[PDB]
Amino acid sequence: MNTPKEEFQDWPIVRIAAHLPDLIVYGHFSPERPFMDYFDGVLMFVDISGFTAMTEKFSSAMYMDRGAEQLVEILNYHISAIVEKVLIFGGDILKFAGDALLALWRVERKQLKNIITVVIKCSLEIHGLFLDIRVKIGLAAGHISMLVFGDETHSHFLVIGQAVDDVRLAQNMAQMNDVILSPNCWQLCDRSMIEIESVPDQRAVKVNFLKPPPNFNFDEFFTKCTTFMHYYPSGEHKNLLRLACTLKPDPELEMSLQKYVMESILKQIDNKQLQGYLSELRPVTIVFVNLMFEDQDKAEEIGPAIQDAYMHITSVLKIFQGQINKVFMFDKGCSFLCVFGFGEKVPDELTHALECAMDIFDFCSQVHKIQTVSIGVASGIVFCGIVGHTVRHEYTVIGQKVNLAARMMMYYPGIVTCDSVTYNGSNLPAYFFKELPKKVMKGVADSGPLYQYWGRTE
Amino acid sequence: MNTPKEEFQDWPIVRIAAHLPDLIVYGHFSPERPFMDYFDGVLMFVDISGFTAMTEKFSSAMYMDRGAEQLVEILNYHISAIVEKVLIFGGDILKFAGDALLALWRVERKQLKNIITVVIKCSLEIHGLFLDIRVKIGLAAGHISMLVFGDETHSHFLVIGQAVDDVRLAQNMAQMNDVILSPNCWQLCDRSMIEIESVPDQRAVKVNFLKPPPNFNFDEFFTKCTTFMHYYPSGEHKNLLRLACTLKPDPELEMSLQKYVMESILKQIDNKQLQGYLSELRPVTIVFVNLMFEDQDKAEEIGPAIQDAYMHITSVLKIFQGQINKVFMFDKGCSFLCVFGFGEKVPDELTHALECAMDIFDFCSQVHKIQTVSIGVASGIVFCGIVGHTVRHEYTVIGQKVNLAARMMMYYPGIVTCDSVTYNGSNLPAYFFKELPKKVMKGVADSGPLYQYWGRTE
Amino acid sequence: MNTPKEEFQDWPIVRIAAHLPDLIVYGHFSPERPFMDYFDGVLMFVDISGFTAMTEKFSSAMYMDRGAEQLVEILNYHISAIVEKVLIFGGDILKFAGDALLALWRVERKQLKNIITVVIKCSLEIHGLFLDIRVKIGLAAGHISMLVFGDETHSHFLVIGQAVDDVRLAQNMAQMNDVILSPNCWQLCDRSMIEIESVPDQRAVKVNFLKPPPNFNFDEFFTKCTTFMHYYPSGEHKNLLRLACTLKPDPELEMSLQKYVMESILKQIDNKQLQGYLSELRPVTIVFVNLMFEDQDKAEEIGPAIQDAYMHITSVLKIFQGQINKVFMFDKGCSFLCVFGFGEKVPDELTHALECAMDIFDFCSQVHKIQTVSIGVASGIVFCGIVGHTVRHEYTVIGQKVNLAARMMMYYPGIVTCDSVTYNGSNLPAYFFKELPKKVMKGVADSGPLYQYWGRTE
Ligand SMILES: Nc1ncnc2c1ncn2[C@@H]1O[C@H](COP(=O)(O)OP(=O)(O)OP(=O)(O)O)[C@@H](O)[C@H]1O
Ligand SMILES: Nc1ncnc2c1ncn2[C@@H]1O[C@H](COP(=O)(O)OP(=O)(O)OP(=O)(O)O)[C@@H](O)[C@H]1O
Ligand SMILES: Nc1ncnc2c1ncn2[C@@H]1O[C@H](COP(=O)(O)OP(=O)(O)OP(=O)(O)O)[C@@H](O)[C@H]1O
Ligand code: NA
Ligand code: NA
Ligand code: NA
Repeated sequence: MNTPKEEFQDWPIVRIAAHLPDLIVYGHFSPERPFMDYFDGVLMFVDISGFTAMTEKFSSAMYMDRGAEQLVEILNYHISAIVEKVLIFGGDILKFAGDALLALWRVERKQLKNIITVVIKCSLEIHGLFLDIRVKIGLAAGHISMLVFGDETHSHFLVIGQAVDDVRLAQNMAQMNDVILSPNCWQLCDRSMIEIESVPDQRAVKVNFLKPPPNFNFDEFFTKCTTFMHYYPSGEHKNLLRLACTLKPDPELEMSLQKYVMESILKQIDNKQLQGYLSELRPVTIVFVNLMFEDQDKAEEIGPAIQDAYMHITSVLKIFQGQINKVFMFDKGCSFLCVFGFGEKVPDELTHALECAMDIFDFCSQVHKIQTVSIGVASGIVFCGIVGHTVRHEYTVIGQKVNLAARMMMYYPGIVTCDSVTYNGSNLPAYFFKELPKKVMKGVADSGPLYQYWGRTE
Repeated sequence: MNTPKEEFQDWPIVRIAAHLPDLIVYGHFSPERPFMDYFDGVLMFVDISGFTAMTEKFSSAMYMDRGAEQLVEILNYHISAIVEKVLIFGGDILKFAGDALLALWRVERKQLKNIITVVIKCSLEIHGLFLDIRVKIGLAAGHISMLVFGDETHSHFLVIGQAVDDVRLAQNMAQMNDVILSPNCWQLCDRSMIEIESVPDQRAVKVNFLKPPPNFNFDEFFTKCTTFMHYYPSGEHKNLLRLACTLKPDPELEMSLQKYVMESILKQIDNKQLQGYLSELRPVTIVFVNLMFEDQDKAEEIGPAIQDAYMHITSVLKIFQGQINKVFMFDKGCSFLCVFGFGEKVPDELTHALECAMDIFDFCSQVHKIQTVSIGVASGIVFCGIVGHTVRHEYTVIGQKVNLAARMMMYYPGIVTCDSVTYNGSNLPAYFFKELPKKVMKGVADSGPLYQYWGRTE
Repeated sequence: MNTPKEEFQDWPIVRIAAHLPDLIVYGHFSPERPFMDYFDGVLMFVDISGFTAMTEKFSSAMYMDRGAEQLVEILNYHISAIVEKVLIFGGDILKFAGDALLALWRVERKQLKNIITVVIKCSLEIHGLFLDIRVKIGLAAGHISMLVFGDETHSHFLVIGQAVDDVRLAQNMAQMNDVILSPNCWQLCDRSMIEIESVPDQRAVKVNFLKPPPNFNFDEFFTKCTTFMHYYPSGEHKNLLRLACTLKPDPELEMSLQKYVMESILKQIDNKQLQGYLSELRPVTIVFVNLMFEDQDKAEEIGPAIQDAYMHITSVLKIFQGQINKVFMFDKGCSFLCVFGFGEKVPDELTHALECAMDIFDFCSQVHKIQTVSIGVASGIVFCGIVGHTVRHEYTVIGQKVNLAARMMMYYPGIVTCDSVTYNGSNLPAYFFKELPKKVMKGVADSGPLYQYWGRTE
């Protein structure tokens, strides 16, 4: 009787699960919203510095209208290699945001110290790897909360809390090529093996090297650590990067997981649209919404506020034809990265983006526990596409206007701002705006004039 | 000198042969029509009970317009596993009809007894495997005839005879989860190994278990049986589910095989249309045509009659824009499962379906050796797509209206009937119909009012 | 720590490199135009005789509108097998032209003799392999020059010189199934091992067999020869047909290589169009342009002339909507195989083809060092598609009109000619043409009337 080879089965549910972390794929939690859970772990935020500049260059004539194709290829070649190290070292990639990603090693509190060594080692191999591209890495460890918010057809998750704030702060300090530990990570780690230098005006520290003791064998130490890793591929499946590669059809699980993934991606998953059409350099409008709270580490406070704000944001995006591309905590606040055009006639798309932004601003300002709303609106050519590895990848955007909109909303809090492309392009009369003082902004060479969107009445 | 790996070659001819059994792929018989051949073998009819109800449910809002995608995924996951057992145990899958299939072990008469043991063992492993889904299995054995009918561009085949009637009868008796043997199968089998219980008002029997004797080794017994299996993958190709996976381009063979496969499937095979678009839940009209004969086990009588009727059916389907989806023998008659919309404006599609049905009814009623024509017309949302395994799969339909149309044509013989969706929707005046008595029908909870299509004149 | 399998990565750059030889992929030469380089090697020109006739037949009704699909399948099945032998024996396939190809073993001068034995052995295995299809093979050896010409967005290469003329001459002598050596190849080869017969009125010779001496082991001899093969897959990559399968993203290299490949192919590479649509039997107009030089073996003379002519050809093809499909040296001249329709309204496409041909004729006639321009214009159904192996394939055309246009331009030099389909179809008045004497042409049974395109004025 033959025992013929069974082919890898690339079911829709498996393709869907490439877009999500094990935290959701295997999570099985309540479908109620907001939902909150609490755990501990180590976080790694990995940033490839330089793709934003490359993005601009790939619009140039030398790329012969294949810029988006070339950009995504060279980006995924590099990011793929990082994704593989993360996964082989046992991490769960939570999200991609442009040319960066955030990973988690969720473990019981006693195991944090050892896993910190695993993550440090991972970081240093990543730092080793391989355009003018640098990698910066921030690490944090401690208490983490997860929030899941949404409606009956869409779900979104976030991690929240001091370790999440720390991992942002750490990454923002890294010089090109640093690996930075949050103060708490440094406090919890195996200091006898981890050799650091100090950081100016900071309690965070920079890793110089690992100095294992005489009897230390990394392979055996890792093996012990894998006792605590619920989904580490093993035994018959030890040749796989993710357990989620073995998921089987299950209509209930697929119904739940598809709610996290945008419809145009589901269309490609279902082989109803060609792959190529989602990788593009297209003119869009970014609307970057920031919500600040009295206490942004307290899920049970902020969770309902985020859900409330989400319910309105989504109804208003539907009307003005925008989408939520990504949601994450900044150091300061919960941020919604929304996109218009991914389109109407262009004075109209611009105008809608602005009216949508004002409406979200007015509504969210009144939501209980939201301290401040800030929104930045910027327009230009940005890269849109699927970034990552075959087994773990996400739709995302990269571009100078994405970063500019983020910087605006942070440096001009409490108001709606827009750049001159948006100002000049909109259908709206000039006295709906106020020309603003030029601020010097981290990461930004020249914004051109910035404006506040004051709105219809005085 | 390198000996580099030669990749699997997924030539068009191999993709075509996934849609057909070895009985045709390797058959090489005359292109004349009707063509008839005679042999012996064992038949297995496997039915997954429950997908028809799931189909209805997958239209519901919770599936978020991905019902067809989810339906086909969960269906193929299960059916694939059945297909693999059939093939590993040496069977040839002849056809898929919705969530059921029919398989054949063609062998010389002396080998029937032993192969019956193979098929029984296969059935019991299938029954073992793994929604509210049950599998029922009927088995028959004996003389089988094959008919091939068609025109210069299209070919269709059928198996005919007492073993084919028996396998239908057997399957219809199975309770959820039974494996039933036809009387003749029971008569021919190795009764010393096969432990059965009786079936009420029936000579067919139900299998309880295998009870092999002391010296029996299934692996060695199977190996002996494979001497008689012309196309069992072996030697260099023992890791393949089908020999047809190794077929090589051959324009003559491809010309002959493509005639069995519908044009929209050939378009997908040739990479001229996206895969996804053939899996759909779409409103269609089913026209289920049943031809009854004086003697439906006699190929040389019925073969010309079927060909004659086919020639007219196909010319009329062309005019009214329908297609033949599947042809099979019922216990009572040869049945053509035709589909409209897989479309025109809807009072028109409905009207055409009805006029086409009357025309086929009038013509076929006069074909020599056709005793009765019955036709059921039902309209609604049905699943359309490719069902099966990668190596063996077919386009088919599943839905409550498909089954209702089959039940109508059987419970209201000698006339054309339609359901109320078709009645109410058609462009035709009411006195073209007669409202019928409500019959209680096996498998059907509520038809709603049924009608006879009386036609234009009184 | 797992070491999971890394999948083959089918990056865009790798897909691009399937369309090009190692001579370009690994060439890294100046982007200036013309560019010329000089080397030595052995050439093999392999022609599958008979596909041109099959092409016509595959338009017939028996192929049921799947002629193009069936043609490309049966062609690639055969050509693939030839490509694999070439590559395993260490050759670099330079180009495909219809059902023929040209391969190169570039080596230092001392190694020519031994490599000639490798190529002969390759030829004889190819000749062994496997419709009414015959293979003919011509071999040459000696000095070869390479020219790269083009503009800022498009690049084309050619090989030039006496060994290139010889390999054309050799192939044209081969009887169905011969392997022919150029005089110089015969002169340079290991005559003690190579058993030949003479060719009438020719110094070229025909191979009968290899007669290795007593101690000769082909495997060990080949192994020695591979010392001189820069890109022979080896060590970890010895299971690969080409080193180019391991190419990594590199935006600069991709920018350079994509310039050789047509835009519609890049669109398919980038998954923005279905594969199937490039394989077709479509009515086109072939414009076959031949440029003759005083000395066609002298790259430094002809290189600038070709570049000059290219610059004008391409600007005129843009205006009249044609494309350059392939460029090669004939025995007599540099030939540009251009195609219109791969379309406008048909009296217009025909008319444009003709006006484009006259314009190219007028311009190129005045280019310094171009002795004669001849152009043949023929219209009909021709096969268009990607021919070759997965790892090495090219877009090309095959058909009786392609060959007729080539024969016209050779048998009617110094003028523009067209066939009667083009004549009768064009929008142009009859006195723009001259009816020509019927010449008997090698390869052509019946042209129908031929015409010179005299042009607008007398
Ligand atoms: N989806 C996204 N794609 C791209 N950028 C984003 C995205 N989401 C947020 N950003 C913002 O872009 C900024 C990038 O940080 P920074 O300006 O220091 O550049 P970088 O990360 O070193 O270089 P590059 O921008 O080339 O990656 C972050 O502050 C972040 O808030
Ligand atoms: N291509 C087809 N797709 C679906 N049903 C079909 C098809 N062809 C025929 N049928 C009819 O549907 C009927 C199914 O049998 P029955 O009503 O007992 O339901 P079942 O098979 O147990 O459950 P389910 O209908 O969910 O599979 C058969 O009588 C058969 O004649
Ligand atoms: N891209 C091309 N596709 C098809 N034919 C071409 C192409 N380019 C040139 N040709 C011409 O077609 C001719 C083929 O040679 P010939 O007429 O002797 O037929 P053959 O090669 O034996 O048979 P077949 O034409 O069936 O392959 C060559 O002279 C060549 O110049
Ligand atoms: Na970044
Ligand atoms: Na069924
Ligand atoms: Na040829």
